[PDB]
Amino acid sequence: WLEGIRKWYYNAAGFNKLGLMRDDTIHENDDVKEAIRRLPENLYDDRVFRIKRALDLSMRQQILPKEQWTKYEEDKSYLEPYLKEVIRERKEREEWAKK
Amino acid sequence: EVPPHPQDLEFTRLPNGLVIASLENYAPASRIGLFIKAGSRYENSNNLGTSHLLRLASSLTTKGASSFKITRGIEAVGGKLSVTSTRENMAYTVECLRDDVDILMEFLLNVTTAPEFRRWEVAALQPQLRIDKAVALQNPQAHVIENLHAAAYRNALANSLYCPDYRIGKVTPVELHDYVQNHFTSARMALIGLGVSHPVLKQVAEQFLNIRGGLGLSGAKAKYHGGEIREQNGDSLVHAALVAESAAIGSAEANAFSVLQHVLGAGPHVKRGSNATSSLYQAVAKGVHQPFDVSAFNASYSDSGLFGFYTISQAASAGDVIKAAYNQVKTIAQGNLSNPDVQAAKNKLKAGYLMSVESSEGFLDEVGSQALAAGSYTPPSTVLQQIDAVADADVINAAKKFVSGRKSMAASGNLGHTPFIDEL
Amino acid sequence: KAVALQNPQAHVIENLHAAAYRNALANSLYCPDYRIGKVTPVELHDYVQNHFTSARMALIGLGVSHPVLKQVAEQFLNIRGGLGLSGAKAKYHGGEIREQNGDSLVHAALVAESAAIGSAEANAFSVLQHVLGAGPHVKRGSNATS
Amino acid sequence: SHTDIKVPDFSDYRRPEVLDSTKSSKESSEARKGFSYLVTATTTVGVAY
Amino acid sequence: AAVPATSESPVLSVLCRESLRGQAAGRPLVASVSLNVPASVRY
Amino acid sequence: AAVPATSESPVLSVLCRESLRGQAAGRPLVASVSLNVPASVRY
Amino acid sequence: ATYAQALQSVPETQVSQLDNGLRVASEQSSQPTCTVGVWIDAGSRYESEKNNGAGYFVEHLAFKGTKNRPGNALEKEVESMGAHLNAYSTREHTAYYIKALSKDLPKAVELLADIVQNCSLEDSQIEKERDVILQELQENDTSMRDVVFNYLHATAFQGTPLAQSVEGPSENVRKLSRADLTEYLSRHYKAPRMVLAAAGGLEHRQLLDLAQKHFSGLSGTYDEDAVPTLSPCRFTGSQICHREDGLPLAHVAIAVEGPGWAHPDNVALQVANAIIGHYDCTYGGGAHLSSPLASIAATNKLCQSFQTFNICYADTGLLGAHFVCDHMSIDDMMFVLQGQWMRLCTSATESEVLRGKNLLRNALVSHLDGTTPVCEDIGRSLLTYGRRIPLAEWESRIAEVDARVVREVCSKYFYDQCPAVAGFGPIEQLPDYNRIRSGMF
Ligand SMILES: CCCCCCO[C@@H]1O[C@H](CO)[C@@H](O)[C@H](O)[C@H]1O
Ligand SMILES: CCCCCCO[C@@H]1O[C@H](CO)[C@@H](O)[C@H](O)[C@H]1O
Repeated sequence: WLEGIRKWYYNAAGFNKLGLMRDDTIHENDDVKEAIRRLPENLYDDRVFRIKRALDLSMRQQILPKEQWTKYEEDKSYLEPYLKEVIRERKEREEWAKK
Repeated sequence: EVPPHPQDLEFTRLPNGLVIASLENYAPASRIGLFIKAGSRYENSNNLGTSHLLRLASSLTTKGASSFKITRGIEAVGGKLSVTSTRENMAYTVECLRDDVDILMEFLLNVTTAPEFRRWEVAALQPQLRIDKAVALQNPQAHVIENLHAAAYRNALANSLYCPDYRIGKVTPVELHDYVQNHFTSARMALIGLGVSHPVLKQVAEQFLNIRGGLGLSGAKAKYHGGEIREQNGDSLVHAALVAESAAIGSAEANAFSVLQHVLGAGPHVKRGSNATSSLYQAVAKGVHQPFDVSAFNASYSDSGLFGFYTISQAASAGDVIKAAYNQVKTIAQGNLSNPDVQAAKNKLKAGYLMSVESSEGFLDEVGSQALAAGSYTPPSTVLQQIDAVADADVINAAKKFVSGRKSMAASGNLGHTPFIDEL
Repeated sequence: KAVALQNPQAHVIENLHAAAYRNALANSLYCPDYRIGKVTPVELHDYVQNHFTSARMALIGLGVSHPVLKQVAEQFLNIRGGLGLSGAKAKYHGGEIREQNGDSLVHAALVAESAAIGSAEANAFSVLQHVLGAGPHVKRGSNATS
Repeated sequence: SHTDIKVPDFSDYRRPEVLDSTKSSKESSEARKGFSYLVTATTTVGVAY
Repeated sequence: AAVPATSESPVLSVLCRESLRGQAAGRPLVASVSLNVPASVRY
Repeated sequence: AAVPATSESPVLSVLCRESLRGQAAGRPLVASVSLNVPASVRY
Repeated sequence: ATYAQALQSVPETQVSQLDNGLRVASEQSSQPTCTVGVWIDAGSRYESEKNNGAGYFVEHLAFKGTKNRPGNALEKEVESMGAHLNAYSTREHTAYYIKALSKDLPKAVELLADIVQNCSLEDSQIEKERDVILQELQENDTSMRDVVFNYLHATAFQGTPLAQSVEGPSENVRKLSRADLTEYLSRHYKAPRMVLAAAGGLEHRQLLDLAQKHFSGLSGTYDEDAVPTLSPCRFTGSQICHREDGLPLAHVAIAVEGPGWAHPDNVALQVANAIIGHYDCTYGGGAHLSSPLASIAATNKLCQSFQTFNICYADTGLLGAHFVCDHMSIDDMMFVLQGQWMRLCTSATESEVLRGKNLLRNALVSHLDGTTPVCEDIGRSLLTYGRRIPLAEWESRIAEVDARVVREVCSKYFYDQCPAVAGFGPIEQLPDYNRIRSGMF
């Protein structure tokens, strides 16, 4: 049932109500910080504004008008290619550290 | 003891233009180099310094090997990877024990045919341009020779081996990609090997170095102009070079200039010696009794060349040393040249050439350069014959060409007493 | 120096003089980088003593009475030193200095030796300057007479 | 010249066993260190008690 | 790699003819960079 | 005095003929330094 | 071929000896050029305080003319045949060598024989060189590296001949007389103390005959009361700090006592030193370098450069490192460096030792590249080991090294041992000797 429940969960989760994209909510560990540092200017700046807008809404205990909510169908991972490579590089260093 | 092997150099030019040359010496270690026509002369006004950064980026991430792997992998087998550049060529060389050539070759191929020039790695490397340049420029000779080329040519050969300051932090990934794509092509390369079999290098080149290239003034003939650049910096000693256009490497006239270089004096032969047979040195010594150094300067390129002399003296004596040196060359141009002087010069030149291909580094540089310059191999015995063939009149005529030719000059130090070209 | 050199014209005009003359007028108005931190007190004293002399000075005033200015000069500027240490005559040479810096705009100046200020020939050059065009006269104009 | 710099004579401070400049001091190093170690071990045990 | 350069570079000589002898440039320069060895500049 | 310079200097755009007009140098330069006013460079 | 078969194909070095004691050694190749020279067991370790600098003074006179070739005649002859004549002096060895076309080997040997036996030593030339040397002393003073290394020897070998610099103190330079020099020469330049070595396109038999022809007159006796023998040199745990805040970077050299030339332990020590390695700001590896010291230094910008070293003398030596850094980075650099020596003593891993072994293999072979490096190896080896050690032997010695051998050998020379320390420049942050000593365990 993992598509119907998915869209339902997405909305129940509600980060979309603050105008955030899923990757904007990831918990930042060292791999994530490096991935974010590698983002091209436009994606980095977009991320910064979406987060700032969400924090502002959160402070006011408000949410965006429904028509501005991030849509399940339009949310894509902008961070994945960068994060995947950062993890791959680390794993490689770890395998070499064991020799 | 009586050695094995000695074997001969194997040479092979492929249809695409790539040259492969190898010498099996049965040594315990191997030396492989990929020579490319990608020196600084191929940069243009919009991408100056791109080849300098490229020279410093050999260990950045590639499609087949991460930056981390290139460093750890080469070090694991106690190997070496270096990039050497002149105004015309770039040479990527690897060194390792003979059983590990497979490993070094894979990294070499990744570095030269599959670099990724990742945005963040390229940005992080920029500062290195500043460090590398500062180190090189600690040598006044570097200042003077770079300025000499800039003063002599309107383009191409005028470009510096080091990135201009305004470009540091501005060289983009796209410029690096374009530079590799426009110049690292089959017809512009030579794969040279020492202590490696010709078949394996041939195989490697056939399978991984079959590359066609874009555009790649990345062909532009160097246009000699003449001029002078004076760099005042108040150093106790003045460094100066005075040259005129000479001849392209590969021509017979180039040989005359090489012999003239050794008649005048091309470097010391005896530790702390008085350079008794150096014509320029003895001429200056008679008039100047302050410390100084003087030497004939000879640079020969594919489509041009610069010939003259270089001086180092106390600032107040700059004029005296330079004029005395110049006058000495004028006497040669007037025909005052003895046969014994010419034979001695020929001996120094011949012994000097043979000594320069004595080590693997010199050997490789010689073969690689011939491969890119003439796409052929001229053996030592032939070179020595071409040297013996130079006539006393050819030497005199080279001197004349220098004396009457439009000059280029570069000087650095406290220049209060350093003359201008028109005062010579 | 960094402030002044933010103006490309400064770069070009200083290099122009350095290219044109073998000496004197070839010197820049700004201290060479290698000399920053090296100018000594003795050099400053030497410079003032060789050039700040009576025969090389003029005290000019506007909005002050001539008598007071005259008495000030008589009592406090009654120095000596005569003509002081004049320099060597400027020797025009000619040459070119090219500064590659990749700016979208190129600034360039081309000159030849003209005439010393005070000569009649200098007046001809001043008129030639205005025939050719010596600066705008109308805000955003097309400089129709330049 | 920096070559005019010679270390001053320390013979009045040296332990007897390292007074001969023509002899290696490695033969006494073990004894010289063993003593200090003995002094430190004994202090540690005293304090522990 | 294994062999360190003759002169190691740091960032931030001559007083006699003898020590000056050989310093004058005689050929075009070459610039080298390495993974394991100090960079160098010839002539 | 209390008249600040026309342009204040700071240390560590043009896009049209109109705004470029007047920028070409026409005379030797003058360098000025002050106790109370921003430095300037003419022509 | 494999690296192994290639090792067994190097021509064996041929060694002969003349009646007067002179050893003649050569390695034949097919090079149309060669290097031939004379290596001598003479150096400042053989000098006393009275004549320290004598050997270096002689080096200055060696090419200034011989009885057979006065003034610049020797010079003109070398130059006209396109040969190169060079020399060098160290605390234990002195060498004079010529690079020339193989066909000129006879004249090359004659010239060397002439130089080593008939040096003029003209009083006027001696006075000229006196000023040259004084000026060289001033120039050397500007080389922080040379200064710190002379300081390391001065303190580590204080009170012994090894503490002396090669050039000698300036007052000796001002006072050395021809008598002093001829005396030095008659005593040290004897056939039994020399090795005529050559590498390149030549045959041993030809070299030997040329040696018999030109070096037979060389004395091989001396006597008994005047046979300069070497006494062991005591090493002293100590420190010499020349503080000069006016200099931009600090130079520090630290070392423990090494075993000396002949000891088998030098191979394992070389492996260990290869593991720690060398570094400078122009290295492309940076944060990824295998040596922990190198990557820490590069990522944290701890120094401009550093280099491990194993300086060997007859029966002692200096084993350690030298680094150049900013005044605020000295303690950190010393901390990381000592931590690495301790890690090797107690926890060297098989993989890093293998890397060290491969680095050493590459360094050994790449060093013997050309007739000059080979000729020098022949000359020096004969003086130090009394034989040329073949590559196949070096490989066997390197092969025997593993993590266990590295921990044990390093523990033997580094663990809880007193080091000799020399510092020069803005060194306010150079650690106190007690703290450095505690860092050794
Ligand atoms: C100095 C120019 C950059 C050198 C290329 C290496 O770049 C490094 O690669 C690592 C993977 O091992 C990454 O984890 C690290 O974030 C990255 O900066
Ligand atoms: C740590 C190992 C010490 C002994 C190594 C000896 O090694 C042996 O030396 C012989 C003579 O040089 C060679 O002919 C032989 O091939 C080599 O394996």
